[PDB]
Amino acid sequence: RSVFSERTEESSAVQYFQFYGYLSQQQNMMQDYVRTGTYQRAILQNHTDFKDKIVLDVGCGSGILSFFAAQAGARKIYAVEASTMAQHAEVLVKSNNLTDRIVVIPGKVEEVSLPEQVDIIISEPMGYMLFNERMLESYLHAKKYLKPSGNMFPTIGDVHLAPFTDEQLYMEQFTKANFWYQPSFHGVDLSALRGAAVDEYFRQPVVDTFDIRILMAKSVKYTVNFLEAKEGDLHRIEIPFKFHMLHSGLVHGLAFWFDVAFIGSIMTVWLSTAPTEPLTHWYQVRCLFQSPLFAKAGDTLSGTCLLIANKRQSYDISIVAQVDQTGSKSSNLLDLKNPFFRYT
Amino acid sequence: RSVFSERTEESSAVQYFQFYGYLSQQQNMMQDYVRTGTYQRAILQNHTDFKDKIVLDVGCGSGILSFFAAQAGARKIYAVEASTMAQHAEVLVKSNNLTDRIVVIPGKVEEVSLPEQVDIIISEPMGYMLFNERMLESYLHAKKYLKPSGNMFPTIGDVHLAPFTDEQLYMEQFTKANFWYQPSFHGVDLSALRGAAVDEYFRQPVVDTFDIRILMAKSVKYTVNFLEAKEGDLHRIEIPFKFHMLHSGLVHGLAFWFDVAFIGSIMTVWLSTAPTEPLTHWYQVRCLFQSPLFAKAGDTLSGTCLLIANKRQSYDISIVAQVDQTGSKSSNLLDLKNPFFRY
Amino acid sequence: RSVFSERTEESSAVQYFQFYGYLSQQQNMMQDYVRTGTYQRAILQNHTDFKDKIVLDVGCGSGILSFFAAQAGARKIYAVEASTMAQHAEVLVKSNNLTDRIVVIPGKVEEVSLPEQVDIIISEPMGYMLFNERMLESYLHAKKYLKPSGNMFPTIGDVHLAPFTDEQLYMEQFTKANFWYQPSFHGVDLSALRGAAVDEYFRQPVVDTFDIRILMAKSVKYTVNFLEAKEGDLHRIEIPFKFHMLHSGLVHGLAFWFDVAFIGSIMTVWLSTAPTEPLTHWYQVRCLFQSPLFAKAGDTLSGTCLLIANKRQSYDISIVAQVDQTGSKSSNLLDLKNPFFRY
Amino acid sequence: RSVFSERTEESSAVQYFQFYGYLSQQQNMMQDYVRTGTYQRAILQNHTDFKDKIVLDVGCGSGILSFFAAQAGARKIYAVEASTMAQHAEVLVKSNNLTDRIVVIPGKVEEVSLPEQVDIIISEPMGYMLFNERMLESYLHAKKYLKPSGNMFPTIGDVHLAPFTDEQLYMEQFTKANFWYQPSFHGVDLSALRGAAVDEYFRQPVVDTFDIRILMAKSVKYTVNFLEAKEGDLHRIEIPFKFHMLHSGLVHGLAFWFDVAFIGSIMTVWLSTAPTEPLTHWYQVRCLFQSPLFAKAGDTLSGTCLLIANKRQSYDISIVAQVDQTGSKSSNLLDLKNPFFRYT
Amino acid sequence: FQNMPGAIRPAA
Amino acid sequence: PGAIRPAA
Amino acid sequence: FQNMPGAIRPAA
Amino acid sequence: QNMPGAIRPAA
Ligand SMILES: *C/C=C/[C@H]1O[C@@H](n2cnc3c(N)ncnc32)[C@H](O)[C@@H]1O
Ligand SMILES: *C/C=C/[C@H]1O[C@@H](n2cnc3c(N)ncnc32)[C@H](O)[C@@H]1O
Ligand SMILES: *C/C=C/[C@H]1O[C@@H](n2cnc3c(N)ncnc32)[C@H](O)[C@@H]1O
Ligand SMILES: *C/C=C/[C@H]1O[C@@H](n2cnc3c(N)ncnc32)[C@H](O)[C@@H]1O
Ligand SMILES: *N1CCC[C@H]1C(N)=O
Ligand SMILES: *N1CCC[C@H]1C(N)=O
Ligand SMILES: *N1CCC[C@H]1C(N)=O
Ligand SMILES: *N1CCC[C@H]1C(N)=O
Repeated sequence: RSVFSERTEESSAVQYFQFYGYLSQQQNMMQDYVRTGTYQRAILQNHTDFKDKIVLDVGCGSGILSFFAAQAGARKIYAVEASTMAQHAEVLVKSNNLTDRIVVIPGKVEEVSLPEQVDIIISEPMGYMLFNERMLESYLHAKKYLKPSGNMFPTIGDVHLAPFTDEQLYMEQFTKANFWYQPSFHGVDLSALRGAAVDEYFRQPVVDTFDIRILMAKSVKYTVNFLEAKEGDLHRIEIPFKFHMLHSGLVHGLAFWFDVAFIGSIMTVWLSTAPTEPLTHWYQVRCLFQSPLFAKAGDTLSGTCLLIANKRQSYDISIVAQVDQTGSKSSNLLDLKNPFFRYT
Repeated sequence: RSVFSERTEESSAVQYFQFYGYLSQQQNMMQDYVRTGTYQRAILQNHTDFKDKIVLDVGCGSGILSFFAAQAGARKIYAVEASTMAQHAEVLVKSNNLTDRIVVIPGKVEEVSLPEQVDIIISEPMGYMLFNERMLESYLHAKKYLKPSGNMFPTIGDVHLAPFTDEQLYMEQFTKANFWYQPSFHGVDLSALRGAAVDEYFRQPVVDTFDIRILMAKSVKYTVNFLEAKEGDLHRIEIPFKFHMLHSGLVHGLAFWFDVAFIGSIMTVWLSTAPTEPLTHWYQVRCLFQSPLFAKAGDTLSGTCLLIANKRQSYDISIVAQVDQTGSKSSNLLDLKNPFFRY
Repeated sequence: RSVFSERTEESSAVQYFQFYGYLSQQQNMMQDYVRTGTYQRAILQNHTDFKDKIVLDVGCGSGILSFFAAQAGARKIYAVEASTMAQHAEVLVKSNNLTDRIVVIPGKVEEVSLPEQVDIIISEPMGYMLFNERMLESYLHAKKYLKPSGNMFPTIGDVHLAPFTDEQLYMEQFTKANFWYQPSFHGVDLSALRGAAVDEYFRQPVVDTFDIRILMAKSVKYTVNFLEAKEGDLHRIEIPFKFHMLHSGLVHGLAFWFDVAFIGSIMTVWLSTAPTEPLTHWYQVRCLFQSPLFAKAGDTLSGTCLLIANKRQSYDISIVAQVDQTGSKSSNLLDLKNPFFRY
Repeated sequence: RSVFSERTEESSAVQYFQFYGYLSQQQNMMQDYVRTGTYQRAILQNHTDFKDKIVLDVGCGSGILSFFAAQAGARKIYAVEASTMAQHAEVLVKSNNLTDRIVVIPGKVEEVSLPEQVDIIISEPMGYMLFNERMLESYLHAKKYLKPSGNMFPTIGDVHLAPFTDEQLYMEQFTKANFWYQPSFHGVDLSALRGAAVDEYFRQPVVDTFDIRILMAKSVKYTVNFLEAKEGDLHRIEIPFKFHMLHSGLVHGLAFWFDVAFIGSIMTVWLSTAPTEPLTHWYQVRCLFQSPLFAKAGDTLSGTCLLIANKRQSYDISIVAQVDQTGSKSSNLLDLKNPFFRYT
Repeated sequence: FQNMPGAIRPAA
Repeated sequence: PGAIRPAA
Repeated sequence: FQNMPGAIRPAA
Repeated sequence: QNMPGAIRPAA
């Protein structure tokens, strides 16, 4: 029994932490130079926020962020990891002669017991589309250990939404589904499942990158302030949007990316997964409308993206959009846990 | 608590049948023309084995094999599928006007009830390296519904093992693990985990295809006769081997592929995943040694490949190999459930 | 008691001068047309620096540089050579009818008695990476015979350092060391020496040439002014560096080459071993890191190259390098006396 | 002070054991599969010569031969090595859990002390042309530790001599030396040193391999019985020969190779460096005559090869030969310590 | 992808 | 397909 | 050759 | 292609 247990199916949690038990997956994230280098930059350039301070690292993995905190002069660093990677973190702590400064605590942050309050919390709780994995709630839950005057790195998270036009991406869904639209696949009529195949492909968010020229409006930003927010703020995330269309064409869906900021005493450092920036292992995410919407340049595309948390450490995505100047409407319902990885 | 439940962790089963609930995965397997076309050839060309017969289809998926049985003249086909795909299969039975001959029984073959014994069981229980998924045990378990002298389609399965040389593959995987050899990654010494990284990377079987020229000895064959075997026989599979090396060079591991035979009353039809045959979605599987063995043409490479079934619907693979002339020895442990899809 | 023997191990000097007693080795250096042609150019183009002057040739070998000084009109040339090649130089002086101008004085320049102070010293004291052989110290020592108005040929030396990327070279060396990673070489576990093997192989500087496109930043330059320097200046050589990386990628080590200038009265003549210039028997030299450093274009790679002279007529090289932006640090120790001649 | 130091100049010994302190040079010999494999077959297939016996390993290097002796069941193995490689052999003994059976004794076998006599001596004392390195004398010297009726692996050594014709190898000496025969090399007349250059090249034995069809007569064999020979027997080695020419042509020199035999209780195993056998890192050795000798098939080429040990751990080679039917005579003096490696 | 923990059957 | 974080 | 301990200058 | 100091030839 715990906050984490109450909101997570056991079978999903098993798979989740088994994935993170692989050194090859730590390696995958560590080799993202944008990710790793930016975190190091944020921590070292704000050394005054760590010098002689007590630090909590939520989901430390192999422990890299704790080592960066140590490089910045932290007095003691509590590194919490629930996967079997905690085992390998301890090895690195000992081999790096930092047992006196880094204490690895295996287990879920919602279930471990820290001996004292901390001055600052560090973590990388961002999944793709920011909210996937539902680790932001564990990050916010860790604030029970934060001194009232404490900080958090990252301090805020911004998710960005923008309409896009990708005719080929849209038509690709039916090309795949039309496999079932044949009267004699080895003598079998498959056409009765074509509609089910279509619906299946449209429930999948598309994880990949794209040229920024497919965007047709300035993004809408939904900010999460990690210093102010509660866990409950992420169970239901309603993002209203009203896009001012910069280009005329067919809008096939919404594109998602996110930024996080490390607001330190000396400076603020930004880690962005935007399509205008170097690509990261988060890539970007696109959710198609079931039907495109024609929008003239200067029209307004209004609607709501509703993220409903589920017990599979992810969200169900409800998107409703319409062009105000025409009343043309579309929507879609997507399962963020099972996206289509389209990058080549 | 069924036989399936006792040998499978719930977490594995949920993910397992979730994968097969996707129409896109059915499309994936169905579009493998070697696989689907070879099954239709086995069934239709052996139509006398199906005409007016009672059939059991284990893991029918969308039902494609039931339809082949129907085309071959089957009287009644019980098609058992445990994933949600069973609902889609029912739709296809209705839309193809075969409700009088194909009866979808949703559920695990270890748990469902059939109204009568069957003359023949059809199924596709082969995972990659054949044994992955542990569905061969479900296939064998289904024989409780098989009449005396009933047939099995496929009837037998052959696993093939052969040593290979492939420096590129070996250095590809070794290079990945050597990331954890860095003594100063952003100022951090990772070298203490180099051993663990090597272990982790080399217990991943490599799924892809290769040129037959990398093979250094005639393959050893291990046969499972489905008509005879009990599911208990697949809990601990021991495959001794004694290769006679045809070429000199480094042995980086063993390669695996499999053939199944459809021994029907009209003709035997083979479905092979060998590197000499057209490629299938099963590809081939290779298990690397952490350090290769040097062998001379004429030497003998001896050892044992031991497959121990686990509760994640897979096998933990133990390979011990030895160059008899020099005593050079290599042992590896591989996790068949978590391979490296390299194609 | 001589300066030479105080700083040189007997066994090293015996091997050193044996190497230079072979006519095949003189031929090898002499057939390097860039080397020989550039020396003759520097001397003849500055003939006024030699006309009617007294010359000392330090380590004359077969005497070629002494003959160049005679062509330029030198009045008297003392040619000092410590190897048995001195006897062959004597023969060439007589067969060329230059007994009235070239006086061969066999022995070490630290030990011979020169009859007279000289106006200019000529020599080829450069080893690979410039500093190997520690002959620069003999060249500077000989200034005890140099007039206050005297000159030195060569007059200055520039050693250049630049970071390079060469995955092939790195893997080539690391593959050799990995022999000692085998757990069962003929049934014997060698892995306990894998660390010592990597140290040994990467202790070897790599002598060969390379394409300039592997260089990742503008070179740093360390200058030795032979007219001004003292012997002791070369016992501990400290070369700090701060490279501004022009390309992203792995820095596998630092590449070395050297230029010398003959600063005459008429013109300055350069002899360069840079990879942008025609190849010489000095080639270039590369010191490998045991683990490369990742750098992005725009990052700074700073550190120190420290050469400590040893009693084997060479240097122990210490190289520490650090990617300032990430703190990725690399340190290596190299034995300049025993390199890998890769060409 | 010791037998070794009195026959070896310090400068030679220093360089000699520095070369053998390199793991790369152990690796060079270990990777010769003919060499390493034959030693293992000789020891394991004569396992009764080793089971529960006391063994001395002279010049063990990394210790591989000692490990083979252990694989064969030796009770105790004294592994003597004078280079710094002894330190690495000790590590390998520890890491192979053989500290109770293999004792590494660092030092020259002429100088170390052994606690007891042994039943068998194993060693690889062969240099190129067999006799280079003068390590055979250390191998014979070690018999002061051998019980009466003890054995030695290798037991005997055969050096083979045969005349060869190789016109191109001979002419190549003058092509190289004729560099000096020019009147104006950068203005300098070099011609006076041409003769000295020729002499220098002819003093070099040639280490490489060759087609067996260049041999013009059946080989003559000189045998060293390691069980009977004394150190002093190797200071002056006279090898008379009377070759009965099988082919007519110009004899340009003598070719050298060697075999050793491991005469065990179960069987005899042969290690051969002959040109009829797979190539080894010893290759073969050829010594040119200063002038070729014409001989017809059926003529006899008689003479002597005289090897005189020197303090540089090698031999000065004196060869004189004459065609009996014509009186045509040639000779040469060679420095075995400085060969020309011609293999490509 | 070095780990596809849920891919039971390889892509054709 | 069980991949929580995409491959970089 | 990996170690030429007596080679002072490289071959041209 | 001289081998000064190389006691054993390269294999
Ligand atoms: C995206 C990064 C995930 C890392 O954090 C760990 N992690 C996730 N969720 C938790 C909880 N609740 N407690 C501790 N550690 C957690 C993942 O295992 C991964 O290393
Ligand atoms: C390789 C194909 C597997 C198909 O068979 C289904 N399946 C696996 N295991 C069972 C059991 N025990 N009962 C019924 N169906 C099963 C898979 O869902 C897939 O369609
Ligand atoms: C790189 C060229 C070396 C030549 O100079 C000779 N040599 C080296 N060191 C000395 C000393 N101390 N005195 C006289 N000659 C020296 C070498 O023998 C070679 O010819
Ligand atoms: C050809 C192999 C030589 C090995 O034996 C070692 N070695 C030479 N000479 C001696 C003596 N007198 N005592 C002990 N070890 C010796 C070489 O160092 C090499 O490993
Ligand atoms: N899947 C199965 C054979 C390779 C791949 C394809 N391209 O069809
Ligand atoms: N992974 C994340 C960005 C693309 C890919 C790479 N090349 O690193
Ligand atoms: N030696 C110096 C330049 C390369 C080599 C040659 N072939 O001359
Ligand atoms: N070294 C010894 C025989 C030739 C050479 C090789 N190729 O191994």
